[PDB]
Amino acid sequence: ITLFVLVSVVEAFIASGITDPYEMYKYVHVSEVGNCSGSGMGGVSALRGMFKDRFKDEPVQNDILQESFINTMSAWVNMLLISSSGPIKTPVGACAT
Amino acid sequence: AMAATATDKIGRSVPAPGKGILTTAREHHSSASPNLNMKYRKRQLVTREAQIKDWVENELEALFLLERTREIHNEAESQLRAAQQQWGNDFYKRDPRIAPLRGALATYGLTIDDLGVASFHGTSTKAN
Amino acid sequence: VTREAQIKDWVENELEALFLLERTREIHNEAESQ
Amino acid sequence: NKLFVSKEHAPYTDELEEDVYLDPLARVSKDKSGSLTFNSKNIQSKD
Repeated sequence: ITLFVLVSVVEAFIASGITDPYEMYKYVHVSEVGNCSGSGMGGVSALRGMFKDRFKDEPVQNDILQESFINTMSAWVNMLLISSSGPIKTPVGACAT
Repeated sequence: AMAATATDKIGRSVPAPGKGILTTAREHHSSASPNLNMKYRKRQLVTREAQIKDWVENELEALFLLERTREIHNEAESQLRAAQQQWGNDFYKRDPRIAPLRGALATYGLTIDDLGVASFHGTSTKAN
Repeated sequence: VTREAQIKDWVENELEALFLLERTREIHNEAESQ
Repeated sequence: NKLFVSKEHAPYTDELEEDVYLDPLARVSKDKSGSLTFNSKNIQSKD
């Protein structure tokens, strides 16, 4: 799911004509770029990894737990593209997310 | 008085704690702005309130009648609350020389030294 | 328009009452705030 | 195949990080490298 989020974020910035997200910091402070997107269930594949694959003793990465969190997609977006210190509020609203 | 959230920066460790929440204390110090004195803000508030009552009486003279008195007094209240907000609630929101933390404390005449207790997340981990 | 007129009146009174750079900055900023 | 390009570094260095966080008027400028970064001359400055 994080790959879908990363590609969509990059393409949405391109659709806004912003090819380098750091260009936003020529107008605003780093604390003024927020991320308020979320999911209904998050990384369900990592949930499978920790709830079934670990039960069957199959190789699962030791930090699979963090990849399941619904705010981990926003964390990865910020850690790979945005690098802002602005608000982060991850909603969980099922189909109205 | 305040409630804020912040992300940190580019990186590769998801569970790593960061300093991004430090931005609640951001404050430009290149160069005592009157804004940080409640006496001046209260003075401005009285002035605006006087102007508001003048507007109210003019509009009452210009002014079914029940509905409209309701409306005019309501706009008067709308203007008084806006003035109150500007001069007492978010006077520092537009000032880059006042940090959000300082301004949240100053809304009630408190300084930074009046923050006596810090509740720490204190998770008993070496980095946190 | 009426409130904008009152705002400019406040601005000119406060400019008359009004380091100088800092303060002009401040007054125009309060004007904008209003 | 380079629509997504990951950032290796933040726009500030680790020595300049807290200064950027504590200066609301701090902004990036084009840098030599040609990328957008924060410069110490533009942090907590009167300009």
